[PDB]
Amino acid sequence: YVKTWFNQPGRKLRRRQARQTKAAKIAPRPVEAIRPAVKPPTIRYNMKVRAGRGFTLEELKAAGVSRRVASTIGIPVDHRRRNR
Amino acid sequence: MKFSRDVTSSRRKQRKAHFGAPSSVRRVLMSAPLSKELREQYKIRSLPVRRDDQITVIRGSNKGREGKITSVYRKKFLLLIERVTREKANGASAPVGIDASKVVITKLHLDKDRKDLIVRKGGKV
Amino acid sequence: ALKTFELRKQSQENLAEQLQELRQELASLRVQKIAGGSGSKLSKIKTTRKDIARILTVINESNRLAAREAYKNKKYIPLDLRQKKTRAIRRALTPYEQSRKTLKQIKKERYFPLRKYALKA
Amino acid sequence: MRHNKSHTICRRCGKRSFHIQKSTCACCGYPAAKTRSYNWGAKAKRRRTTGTGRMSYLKKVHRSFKNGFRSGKPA
Amino acid sequence: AVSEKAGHQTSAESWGTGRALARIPRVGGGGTHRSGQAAFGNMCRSGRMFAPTKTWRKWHVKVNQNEKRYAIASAVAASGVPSLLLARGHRIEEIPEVPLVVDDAVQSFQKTKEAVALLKEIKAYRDVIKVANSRKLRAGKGKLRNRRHVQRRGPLVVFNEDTGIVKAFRNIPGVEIVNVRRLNLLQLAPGGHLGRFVIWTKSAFGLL
Amino acid sequence: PSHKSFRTKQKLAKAARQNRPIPQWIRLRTGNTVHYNMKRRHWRRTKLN
RNA sequence: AUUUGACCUCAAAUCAGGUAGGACUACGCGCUGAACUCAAUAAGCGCAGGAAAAGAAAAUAACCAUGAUUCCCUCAGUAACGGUGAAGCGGGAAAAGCUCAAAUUUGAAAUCUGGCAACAUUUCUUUUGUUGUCCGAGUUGUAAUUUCAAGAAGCUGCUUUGAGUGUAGACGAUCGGUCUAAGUUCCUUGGAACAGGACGUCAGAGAGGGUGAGAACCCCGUCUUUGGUCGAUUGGAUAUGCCAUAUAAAGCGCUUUCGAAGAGUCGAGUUGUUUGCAGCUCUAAAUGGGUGGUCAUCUAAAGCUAAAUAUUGGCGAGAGACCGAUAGCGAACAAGUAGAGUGAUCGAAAGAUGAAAAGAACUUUGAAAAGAGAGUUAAAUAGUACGUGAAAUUGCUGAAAGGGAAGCAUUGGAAAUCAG
RNA sequence: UUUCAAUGGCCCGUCUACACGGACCAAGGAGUCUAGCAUCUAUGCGAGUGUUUGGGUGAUGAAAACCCAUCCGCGAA
RNA sequence: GUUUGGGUAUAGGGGCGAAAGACUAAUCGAACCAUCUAGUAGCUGGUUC
RNA sequence: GCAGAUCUUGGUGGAAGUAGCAAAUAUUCAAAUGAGAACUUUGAAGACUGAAGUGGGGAAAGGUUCCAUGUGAACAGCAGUUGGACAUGGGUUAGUCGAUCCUAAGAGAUAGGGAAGCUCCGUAUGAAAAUCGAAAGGG
RNA sequence: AAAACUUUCAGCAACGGAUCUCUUGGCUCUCGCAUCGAUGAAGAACGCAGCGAAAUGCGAUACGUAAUGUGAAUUGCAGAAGAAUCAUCGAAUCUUUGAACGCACAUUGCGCCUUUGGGACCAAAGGCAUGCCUGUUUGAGUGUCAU
Ligand SMILES: [Zn+2]
Repeated sequence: YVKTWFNQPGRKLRRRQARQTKAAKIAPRPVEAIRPAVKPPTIRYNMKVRAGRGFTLEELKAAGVSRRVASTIGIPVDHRRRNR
Repeated sequence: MKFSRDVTSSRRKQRKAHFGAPSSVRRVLMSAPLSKELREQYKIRSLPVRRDDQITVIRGSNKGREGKITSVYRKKFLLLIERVTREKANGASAPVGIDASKVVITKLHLDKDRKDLIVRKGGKV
Repeated sequence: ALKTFELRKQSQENLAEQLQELRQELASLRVQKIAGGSGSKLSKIKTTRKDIARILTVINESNRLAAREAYKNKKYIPLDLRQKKTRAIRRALTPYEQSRKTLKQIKKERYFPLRKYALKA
Repeated sequence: MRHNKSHTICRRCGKRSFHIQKSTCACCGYPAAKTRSYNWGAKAKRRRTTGTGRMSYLKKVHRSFKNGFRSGKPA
Repeated sequence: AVSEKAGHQTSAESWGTGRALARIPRVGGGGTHRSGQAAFGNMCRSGRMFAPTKTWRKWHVKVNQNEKRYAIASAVAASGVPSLLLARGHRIEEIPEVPLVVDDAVQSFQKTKEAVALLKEIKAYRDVIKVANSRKLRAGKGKLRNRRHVQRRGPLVVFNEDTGIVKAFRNIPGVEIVNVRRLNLLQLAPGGHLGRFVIWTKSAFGLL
Repeated sequence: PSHKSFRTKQKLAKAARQNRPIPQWIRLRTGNTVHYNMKRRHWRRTKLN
């Protein structure tokens, strides 16, 4: 059993068209949602900052936007993450 | 050079399509040009070949012969012209076939359908 | 041959009689072929066969439109009059019952629907 | 001395493979509801698979699908 | 690659030893022309070839980016030298200057007549005729395999902004048009031979 | 034998029609490679099975 | 006595209306499973789709903590086990969340299938519904609210609101209809110009194919085209009209409040399979239980869900530093065909006349087949047993040699031939 | 070129003299592709080095080419 | 000087056999068919200017 | 990139006009057809199978070989004017003959019970009630 | 010591089908799409044309009809003459079978129900499989009850 990569340019082109189709469909709004700033959970990468899945309820409430309307305006919500 | 992807450039596919085209497609393939007076009269460069059209041979051993068409023998991409025949061994007349693109149409067979074709193909009556 | 449209503007019995005389003629034409006939008769065999086929076609159409009129606006109709796309499409969920939602989801989509927003660069 | 028959013409598959005493076709397995097929017989599958016949309905479905399964009469 | 099942989908086992004949497997059965014939061998007719070609042969090859940029820079420098162009084969005997630079007024051309008029007026049209006259019928199975015709290479027009230059020049036989920011090695030094005749625009030359 | 079933007789009937010579006019058509019969059987030769 | 009516259970009907089978299987999910780690492979069995499966933690971690699933690079050939062989983190592709059971609407079963009658609507007289009425289901629980991220009940004063129905333009897309620039000008060769030379043209079109030889300009196409013109559909929004009924519902901050959470299931012992799963003995708990080294993190034993992902099958296409008729699929062809076997099955060979049959009139010899004259053609050194037509082998002619071998080498004569 | 005269000349391959293959001819026919490791050579950069897992551009064919980015691989103990 | 036609049953380290280690579709070193399989090679024979 | 692999496929040789041709005693004369007669047809003569046939019929099996007309490309280890070969046609008529009906040995649906399952047992069986099987049997 | 024979060389003619050229085929890669069936599928059988055996198409409306588009053919002959072996395809027909469904099928075997027609019999049309679900009707039960 071998897995060959002769469709790598084809996959790349298809993904770009899918992004293009997504942009055309939902053009009024950005094609990528807002993501929170989050620090990796290990001693090797705790010095960096990357994009987390979504914001928390405490952050949402402190900002003043409710968790119900946050999804509607495009703010992803993570119910698992907590601010320590 | 072609820039689309809906059309082909393979010799294999072009010949297969050409020799396997149905009668409706062979009608378009079996087109002939018009004479200078006809071209300046209808503003049409080329027209499909139809029976009972008055044509003149431009190339081949019958270069200069003129006559009407007795049949457009489509399944061999061939025309048959009055008096443009061959003497067989016994002496009978066997019609000599001429390709549709090697002749010139010097007089048309006008009906309502063909006039519609002329006005539709950017022409004037 | 008979034109299909003027075949349509006639009644059932006339098409029935035309069918009957066509079958007489076809039987006569075939016995000419067996006993030796001219090329006109041999070619006429095909065109008369097609003309009976036309009369069978128009008769069947008139019957089916008549049946559709009879069963118009009814819950249950014969399986021939029913649609036949595929067995899977027939068994699938209809758009109405795919769009059915609980009142909980109706309230959610009433009060917090997908909003229309944008970002200033 | 060879004037008896072990197999006869099968009703379902039309081959002379229907055994008489066992009353089961060696080719297609009739009277079993399921057609006899075995993955070690790749060539045996492709001799009797779909496409070796008329495929009359499947061609009908394919032309129908290519147009979205529309019904009725045009203008 | 050949079919991975090619040469295997028959039925043939070796007849054994002492048969007064070779021990290659032979197709069973009888009454047919194929029965008794050998199979499963590169020597055998209708048999699998030795080491059947596979699709995961190494078709593509990795080149260091710096090496690629080194080659492209050398190719441009080679194109800027008259003697290398003559060895390349470009008929540039009466070309006024190498490297050849033309104003930005040609980036907005619209007609092949205009492009051909420019080529004659700069006297680069000898190269175009050389390409046109060199069109021949390919020798070998190439024309069977969608490579019907072969010709030479003409001037390489390097532009900066496409406002009509690409379409106005693309139909002249041998003329190849490329943006300055995407200079391809295969077009700058085709065939591995340095020093193609290149016609620059002002904006492309300034952006070099 | 003289006690065949209908299905046997019908299979025999078309097997007798299959091994007939080809009309000449179909050969005389153009683009028609058919010039002989390669499904010609004989009773003394290969059995219908 | 016994007759009458209920409920429960179980039947029967060619009762009314529906549904399952079988086929394909490349990819997907399970059961089962060898032999020469082989291999959770092949075979066998069951079941789907356009993807399937998995999926919103009884998850990792020991960090400043990460946060559904899937896929890719990396971790890494590392940990681990005895050659097998991960995963966390990190970078990307894609992103979307949710639904039930467990609590009384008790001032009101507010719920739902079916029958009947209208009203409609349609990819559609073929589709999908609405209302009214009847019967039935249902209190052994159908609706609304709640799913732990919470939530309910009070309290509060701010904010929000349709599961609708026509008209018009624009914006896309599917299907097919239809539109396209310029030599066939001159001379030579030729059967044929599509070759060579001269004089010209078009090109957003010099890709490809056909035509009597190498055709941009003879024809089809090609560029224009991410378009003009036809029609029929629609998908979503904009403008505009009409119905709706809010005496309501929902979000947010507080609690003087309570916070229900899945059982022969977890778990333990034992046997079996590659921690995970199964058989069997036994069998739980409610700040309890699971997982990781008192702490940290999750909340199982109920369920749904696009996307990135796979795709030797099917349907369309576009290609190729592939093969060029003993090759390439077994099959360029009347190929799974002819044919072989009781059967499961096995399974070939075989492409090319010519531009056009113009497929050899007619005469002669011959029983005929044919031959010889002719005739068609540029060609019969193209006559179907047909492109070109090699070798082995054979016949004829010419030259030469030859007493149980023949072949070969060196030198030269003889004959033939070529050359400076 | 054929041939004659003189001289010489055992039938080739395989296998350890023998033996095994060889009637003749045409076509096909046998150290290939790939993963890792090692030596050497060449090219680029150099305490650095590696674009092609990915993203952007590429219209004239767009599976090419060009550009961009954090991990990460090896090395720097 | 019991044999036999047809129907039916018994199927693979099985069946069948007055037992020969015999028969089981011209095959019984172990029926036939197709896959695993291109199975295993210390061995033999070839391996091209 | 081939001289071999008891190589593969195809073609062709020397042996070689050589080995050899089938059992089943046996043919001869005349005439006709015909280009052509040891082999076709008629007559005459001589023989053979000798009712356990070289006879007349059927079952299994074959499938148009049946009959007429025509041909002599290919097949009939010679030949052929003949054929069972080739080409064109024609030909099988049932209330009473068979199948069809019944059942034997046997196979097996169903109600139930197993199996992870394709499916096995069960068919008179703990049910709210078969069928197939004989062109030699019965008719 | 000439012929014949054998062998070698060359020309020609045979045998054979190599080589060269071609190629509506194959192979490989990539892209797009999701569409079988009790409303009868895949498959099998038997038929259908003026002259057809195979291939293809189709089903007693049979090398097909309806509808839409094209616009003057098909072709080997004959033949007549909105044509055509044209394309598209939403309307129909679709024989015997096959999951195959009245019972069987090595059988053109054997039935039953409803209606109609013909001059008891025959013919024609429509029906009769299995399991399961929802409902309807009738029941069965010394099962539990109320009068
Ligand atoms: Zn069968």
